[PDB]
Amino acid sequence: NSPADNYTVCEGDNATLSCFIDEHVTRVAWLNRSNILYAGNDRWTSDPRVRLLINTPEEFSILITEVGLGDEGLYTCSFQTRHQPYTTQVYLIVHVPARIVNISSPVTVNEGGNVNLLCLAVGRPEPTVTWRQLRDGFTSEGEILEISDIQRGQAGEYECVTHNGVNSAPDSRRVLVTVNYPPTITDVTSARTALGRAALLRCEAMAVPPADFQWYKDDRLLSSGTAEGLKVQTERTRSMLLFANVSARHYGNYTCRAANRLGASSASMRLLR
Amino acid sequence: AAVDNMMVRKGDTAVLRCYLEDGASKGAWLNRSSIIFAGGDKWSVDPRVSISTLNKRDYSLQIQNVDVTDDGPYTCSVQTQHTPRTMQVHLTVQVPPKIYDISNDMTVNEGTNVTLTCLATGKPEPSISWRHISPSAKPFENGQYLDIYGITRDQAGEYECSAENDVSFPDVRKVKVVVNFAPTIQEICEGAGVPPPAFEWYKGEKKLFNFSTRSILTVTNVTQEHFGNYTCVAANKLGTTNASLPL
Ligand SMILES: *[C@@H]1O[C@H](CO)[C@@H](O[C@@H]2O[C@H](CO)[C@@H](O[C@@H]3O[C@H](CO)[C@@H](O)[C@H](O[C@H]4O[C@H](CO)[C@@H](O)[C@H](O)[C@@H]4O)[C@@H]3O)[C@H](O)[C@H]2NC(C)=O)[C@H](O)[C@H]1NC(C)=O
Ligand SMILES: *[C@@H]1O[C@H](CO)[C@@H](O)[C@H](O)[C@H]1NC(C)=O
Ligand SMILES: *[C@@H]1O[C@H](CO)[C@@H](O)[C@H](O)[C@H]1NC(C)=O
Ligand SMILES: *[C@@H]1O[C@H](CO)[C@@H](O)[C@H](O)[C@H]1NC(C)=O
Ligand SMILES: *[C@@H]1O[C@H](CO)[C@@H](O)[C@H](O)[C@H]1NC(C)=O
Ligand SMILES: *[C@@H]1O[C@H](CO)[C@@H](O)[C@H](O)[C@H]1NC(C)=O
Ligand SMILES: *[C@@H]1O[C@H](CO)[C@@H](O)[C@H](O)[C@H]1NC(C)=O
Ligand SMILES: *[C@@H]1O[C@H](CO)[C@@H](O)[C@H](O)[C@H]1NC(C)=O
Repeated sequence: NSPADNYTVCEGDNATLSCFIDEHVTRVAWLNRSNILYAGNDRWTSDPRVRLLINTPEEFSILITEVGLGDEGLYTCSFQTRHQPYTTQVYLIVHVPARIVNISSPVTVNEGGNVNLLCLAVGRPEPTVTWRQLRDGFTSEGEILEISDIQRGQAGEYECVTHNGVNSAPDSRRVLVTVNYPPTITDVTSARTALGRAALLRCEAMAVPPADFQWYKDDRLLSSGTAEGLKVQTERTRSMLLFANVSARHYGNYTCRAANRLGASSASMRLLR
Repeated sequence: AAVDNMMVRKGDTAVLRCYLEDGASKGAWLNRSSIIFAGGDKWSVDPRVSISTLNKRDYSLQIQNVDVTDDGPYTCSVQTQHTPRTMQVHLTVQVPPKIYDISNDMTVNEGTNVTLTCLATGKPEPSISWRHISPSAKPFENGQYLDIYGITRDQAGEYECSAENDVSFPDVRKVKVVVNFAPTIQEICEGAGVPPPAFEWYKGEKKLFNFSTRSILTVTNVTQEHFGNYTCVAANKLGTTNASLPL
């Protein structure tokens, strides 16, 4: 519709501009913006990257070596007949493959907080930034990603990807989000076992960072020592209080305590006969 | 230095200055995107376009008989080995206003409503305003059409249409109007009517044998037979009236 054609070349390539004319053309020239590059066989530009290829009375073509972002502009071919002037214009568009230049660091938040993740990429044409959740399929077309009231199931790796539609690869990058929540005791077991048989107590409280589980026998606490014949095994989500054989002093009330940086909890279980 | 926007009149000669730098520098003039001059070569086929070279460093574009078609952006690309120089100039060509139509000199009778037209053109668009020759009047509102309802006797005369522009505005043409009114006698005889009436002096049964606006009777060596009541009959194509007076 408009005589402004788009001629996109990859950065660093060579751009050749061909101007096709009939026989009755008196003058002809290629112009960068409003500055002449070549007027027939006369070189006007001081840039050695511009070379003259064809000056046949049927076509006038020049070459640009090592095309750069600064070379982007409207290139016109003005030529003259005996009666009227002519211009055929071309718009040089430089393409740069997309690449992420800034992305958020691995963030930690407390459960229910608010998280904002940014993924900044540069590229020409303007690159499309996309956020993705690696554990559960989710996509948001935006440079920034905000998570409100983030929960346990939303923590994980958040991949960012950007592409400018070029043949080159999208150069995606990933960021890990780890939410923190205080321990909540989910499961508690008490044992009513006879003398001579083994028994065990346990508590189940999941927390991030993992809760330091504490055991209490009546007032005192257990140290997992061979004295009194007791041994506690602590895990990431549990802590089993193990009783090998029996003992008269072992019978009584017990309490476990699971605590991390965000809170603490305690539950009471007994050991009976 | 020089100018970024240049305004000139239609038909004048415009000079777009573009002094270039010392050395072997070569200059080029550009109409829009096309080449007008490239150093010494004249790419243009127009006889009105030329280069005025006052000194070796001077490089100017001169357009004689500049027209509306010539308005637009002109670019002079001074080429220095270090960095090229560019001095674009937007040319605006002005057309003085021209009143191309106006109502003919008309003579319409009194009481009617008449509309006077005055159409003009130019670049930019002119504004048409009206006025009345008579001193006892107010300037009418800016409108190409002037409509008067029930025109009176005193509203006749010349109406001066004025088409104005911000620059080189003078464009004044007049149209005279004459309102015809049935004559009425104001004093006895003495009257006023248009077209000028032929006063008839009728004494009694018949008229027996004179300023344009007045009629003077002669009464010397008065006789007893002459005494009586006479009438002043003023008749025109529009109307006739009579007024008596004793003597
Ligand atoms: C078409 O015309 C436009 C202007 O009308 C022209 O743009 C110019 O491009 C050149 C480079 O092609 C630019 O010069 C560069 O400027 C940057 C700063 O932004 C510098 O960092 C660059 O330095 C490099 O190159 C120097 C010389 O080669 C080296 O000495 C240096 O070490 C670096 O390697 C360089 O100077 C210039 O600023 C623009 N000008 C404008 C107004 O945009 C474009 O190049 C023209 N295209 C063609 C194909 O001729
Ligand atoms: C490039 O493509 C766009 C598509 O919308 C078109 O409008 C334009 O005229 C083209 N040429 C240019 C920008 O020189
Ligand atoms: C561009 O042309 C130059 C010389 O003609 C050549 O050396 C260079 O390899 C070309 N560019 C590419 C990408 O081949
Ligand atoms: C990216 O932008 C953020 C926004 O504040 C900034 O804190 C950070 O330093 C930038 N760089 C990286 C590598 O995240
Ligand atoms: C065990 O718990 C009960 C009820 O809470 C309490 O009355 C009792 O005193 C506890 N045992 C000991 C040895 O304190
Ligand atoms: C000069 O430029 C104008 C556009 O502003 C164009 O209409 C005209 O044809 C050009 N050339 C001449 C000789 O007027
Ligand atoms: C103009 O004159 C005509 C003819 O008498 C009349 O019918 C009309 O009402 C008049 N217009 C105005 C606005 O007085
Ligand atoms: C005056 O004119 C009227 C109208 O024609 C007529 O009736 C009347 O007789 C006239 N009187 C005299 C004195 O001329």
